[PDB]
Amino acid sequence: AKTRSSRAGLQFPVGRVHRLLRKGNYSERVGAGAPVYLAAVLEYLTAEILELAGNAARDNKKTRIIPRHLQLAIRNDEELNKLLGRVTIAQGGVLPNIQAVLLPK
Amino acid sequence: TRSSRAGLQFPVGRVHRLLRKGNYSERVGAGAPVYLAAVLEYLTAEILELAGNAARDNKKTRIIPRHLQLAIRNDEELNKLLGRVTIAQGGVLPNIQAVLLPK
Amino acid sequence: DNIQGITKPAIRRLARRGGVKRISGLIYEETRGVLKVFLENVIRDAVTYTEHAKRKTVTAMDVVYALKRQGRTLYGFGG
Amino acid sequence: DNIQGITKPAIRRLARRGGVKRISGLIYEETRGVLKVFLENVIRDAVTYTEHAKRKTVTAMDVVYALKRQGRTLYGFGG
Amino acid sequence: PHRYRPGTVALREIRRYQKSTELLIRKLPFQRLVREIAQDFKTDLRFQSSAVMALQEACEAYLVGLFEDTNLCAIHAKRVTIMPKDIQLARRIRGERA
Amino acid sequence: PHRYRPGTVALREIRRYQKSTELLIRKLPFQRLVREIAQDFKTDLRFQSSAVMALQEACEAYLVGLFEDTNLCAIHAKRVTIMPKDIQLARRIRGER
Amino acid sequence: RKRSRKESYSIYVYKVLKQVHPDTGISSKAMGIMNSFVNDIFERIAGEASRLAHYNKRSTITSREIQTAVRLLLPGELAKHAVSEGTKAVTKYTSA
Amino acid sequence: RKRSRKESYSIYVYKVLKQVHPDTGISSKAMGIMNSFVNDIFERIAGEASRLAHYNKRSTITSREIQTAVRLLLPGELAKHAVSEGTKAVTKYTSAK
DNA sequence: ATCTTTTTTTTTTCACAATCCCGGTGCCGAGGCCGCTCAATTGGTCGTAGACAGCTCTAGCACCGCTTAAACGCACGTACGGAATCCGTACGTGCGTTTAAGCGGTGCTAGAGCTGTCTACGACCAATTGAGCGGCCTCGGCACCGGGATTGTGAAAAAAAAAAGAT
DNA sequence: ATCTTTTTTTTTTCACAATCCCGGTGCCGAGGCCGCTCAATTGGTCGTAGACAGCTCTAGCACCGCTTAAACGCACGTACGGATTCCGTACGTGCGTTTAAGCGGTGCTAGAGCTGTCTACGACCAATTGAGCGGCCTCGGCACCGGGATTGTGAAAAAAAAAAGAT
Ligand SMILES: [Mn+2]
Ligand SMILES: [Mn+2]
Ligand SMILES: [Mn+2]
Ligand SMILES: [Mn+2]
Ligand SMILES: [Mn+2]
Ligand SMILES: [Mn+2]
Ligand SMILES: [Mn+2]
Ligand SMILES: [Mn+2]
Ligand SMILES: [Mn+2]
Ligand SMILES: [Mn+2]
Ligand SMILES: [Mn+2]
Ligand SMILES: [Mn+2]
Ligand SMILES: [Mn+2]
Ligand SMILES: [Mn+2]
Ligand SMILES: [Mn+2]
Ligand SMILES: [Mn+2]
Ligand SMILES: [Mn+2]
Ligand SMILES: [Mn+2]
Ligand SMILES: [Mn+2]
Repeated sequence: AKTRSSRAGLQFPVGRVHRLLRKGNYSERVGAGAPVYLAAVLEYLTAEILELAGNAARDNKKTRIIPRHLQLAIRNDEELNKLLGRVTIAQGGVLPNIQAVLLPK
Repeated sequence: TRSSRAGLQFPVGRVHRLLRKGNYSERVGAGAPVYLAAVLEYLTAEILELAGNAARDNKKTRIIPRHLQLAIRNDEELNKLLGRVTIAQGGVLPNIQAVLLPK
Repeated sequence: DNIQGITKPAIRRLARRGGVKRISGLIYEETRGVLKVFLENVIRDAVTYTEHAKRKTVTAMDVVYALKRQGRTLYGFGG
Repeated sequence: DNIQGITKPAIRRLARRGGVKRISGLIYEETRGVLKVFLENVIRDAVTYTEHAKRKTVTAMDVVYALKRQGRTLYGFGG
Repeated sequence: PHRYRPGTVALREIRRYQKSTELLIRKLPFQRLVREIAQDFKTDLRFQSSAVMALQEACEAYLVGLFEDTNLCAIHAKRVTIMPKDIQLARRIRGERA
Repeated sequence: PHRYRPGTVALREIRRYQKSTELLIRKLPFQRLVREIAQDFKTDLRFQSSAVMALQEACEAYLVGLFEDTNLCAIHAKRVTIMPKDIQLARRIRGER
Repeated sequence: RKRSRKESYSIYVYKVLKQVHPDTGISSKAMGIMNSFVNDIFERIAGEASRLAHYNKRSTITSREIQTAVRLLLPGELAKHAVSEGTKAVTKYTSA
Repeated sequence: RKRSRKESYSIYVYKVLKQVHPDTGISSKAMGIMNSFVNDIFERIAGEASRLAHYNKRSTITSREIQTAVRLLLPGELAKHAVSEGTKAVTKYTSAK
């Protein structure tokens, strides 16, 4: 295991994350665990959303994830929706929601 | 001192420290602190100007949080700058909705 | 039981500062529920800042920092 | 007078996606007014970025950095 | 005897409380509520006196500020009396409720 | 020959547009507006085509979102019809004014 | 010529994707969003951790700050899982 | 007893107060708000400037970045004056080297 | 206490308008292969951030007992909210006519974006000095209060107008 | 249509609330001075960030002709919002009794916060190399379309059950 990603068991790039944390003026010095921890968090969140969007993509009879599927996946998960509360997803559209009083009687 | 060189009351040296200290950038220009101290001095003055007028209306020589609140919220541009800011001991502007008054 | 320490007349007074004339009798519980959510979201984060600093005393700055996160910046407590 | 190009039916469509069933005739001019204020606010900052970059072309990242300033972050155009 | 018509004293209180800046919730019941809620997150905690006051200034600001928006929702429905549904609308639109 | 009742096609249109994700404003009308406004902030500007779509995505998102809020105000008034005062209430509570 | 290098997260997002859905694809715009999503949360967590240090008079962002940040920044269960996923990766890396 | 040093902007807020209003003071609470105000905007400007540099791939924050920050951050008329007191203060400084 | 009429309810027949779901088909962007290159990896120096230990004393906290003002529980009745009804037109639906967005194709250069040179500027360190700190003190601004000045509120009574009834 | 009588709405005239405000009085924090010290300043060295000049070619702009969907404007009438009445009780007001906040008090110490030691950790560096990039190419996923399967309205009316008018 020459790479740090293999040493940490991650698909995300620990070294790049370590670079970004030094070239962003967050602090003087960056700890050796920080870019491992962070990469893992980012990898975790990434997977979770791709899980749900890929599910959305099967319900719509598709091989490919498109912005709509990400939007459906986020705006239906209660926690993902909160994390991305001030977040516009281009080409996402909106969840189907008609108010009760507007339906005929 | 660098303050008197620019013509300011606000500390130019202090602001230049706080700019490097605060991990805002690798390096900080010579002008930056002077410009920033000056902008800080101005907004302080603008608040104290209108707070001071508030204090005279309430028949007070000394400014208190309320006079700052009243000053800020009655001004249009300060209210927008401090739109998510809670001024402790400030209170609110007196304002009753018309529909609640007896006809 | 503590939550009932935020009494009907206190809640009335607040709504008077809000400029409210008449108050439905169900309000006072709904207010308590809302105040409870607010304090829970603020205090959690405040305590999180206290946890990290390795203390057993929640400071003014811990509260001020937590309010700034939530977008409710507070002037006059060391902010 | 390009603001009229935001046409009554276009505004209708936007309201439909927003779950609106019945639209007053005053809404359309009202909506135009609102849009214009949003675009002004966003464009003002984008341009402020563009000018600082010593450019004569507004990029998408000029807009994206402006939108994030308004608290209205946008995904799919960089950033 | 003497009796004001209902609404006249209510209005007097509005003028009185918007004029002043003092905290309207009794301080000690607030503090015990703060420490109760704090025990859920971490046990055996302490609190600076000012740290409690900072919370109280921020709760009451929030709540007054909330009631302002709540009232407008009642008024919007041709009513003079605030109701839970009004608070709910106000929070919904703020982005606190979903 | 045949005629639907008021509110049926509207309901049908709501269903139609909550499925789709396409922009509902016509692109050119929008782009002229964008340049016009930007011109009055600064002259001789050029726009990346993706910066114009950025704006448009952000505006439509914004307005859709606003209309949602505008509707809940109208229903709060025991009405089905949105009126300027529902937009003004929504934007007051949002802290836009 | 030969266009300048534009860095991304796409190759990793592709890897993570096939781990979860080994047959599922993803369009340009979807990947452009995923790229903005990661970059966003990067700047969020990194930013809170930067402040945490500044608040405590520290000159070092360690996994401890990253951890605290994630708790402040992520809601309930989502924070809870990332925290164990984070700590698990530091544990494994430090040993090896 | 023995000390405990904590820095504030209190002495300069007095100096500015005696300029605009010679014959009126200020309570400690009010001062502690002003103290919070100066610090609040400091971070707000500096932060906006910090991101300016980053976006434009520059290492140095100069007075130019502070100026752009101030235009993005302050509202219309409050900005114009802030730019002018700034630009003026820098000009007197560099000509008294 | 009965039969026939009119109106309300609540299904179902039935075109049929609009849409949903089906394979068929052709365009092109997802995604894989390659090989070149720059950012990540590797091992060595070196300095200081921060953990850990040890001491100082601040500020949080605990039990205590009066003195009120605030909370509470209750009686009473009015003004407010909501249900019920009624009328006019504003806004939805549909059609025929008009308008220009979208398309894709072509032609031109502004200016984005990248390179290389060179130096003015800012990081860095050592020495210096007075601006800003806490500690101490004191005294005038303002909170509190009592006893008139004055400013509205609500209630009968009086006045006017509007409906009501009678020659 | 006209005249007096009776019921409803409008307007002053009065008694008393609650609230200003005004001049006295004491109390503590605003603000001033004071002396030490630590952060700002001055003077000097070194290297590199970025202003500037020169070159490249991306893509932002203009323009024109054709197709056709979308915008426009007008007719028409249904159901929606608003105006009106109207009734019940959930509200606000104002008693009197109950309660725990507030205050000033002394006592005890957890733990905040500062200091001084030192070594594990991360910056900085050159040299080493393979992960990640653009460039290149293609073919399977899906946008688009026509056709027939399915839906959902709607009015109609046809039927069925209730209320009302009538012998
Ligand atoms: Mn198919
Ligand atoms: Mn290869
Ligand atoms: Mn140290
Ligand atoms: Mn009882
Ligand atoms: Mn009413
Ligand atoms: Mn084209
Ligand atoms: Mn050129
Ligand atoms: Mn150029
Ligand atoms: Mn220099
Ligand atoms: Mn001092
Ligand atoms: Mn008195
Ligand atoms: Mn007086
Ligand atoms: Mn001195
Ligand atoms: Mn360079
Ligand atoms: Mn109705
Ligand atoms: Mn006490
Ligand atoms: Mn090491
Ligand atoms: Mn590539
Ligand atoms: Mn077809």
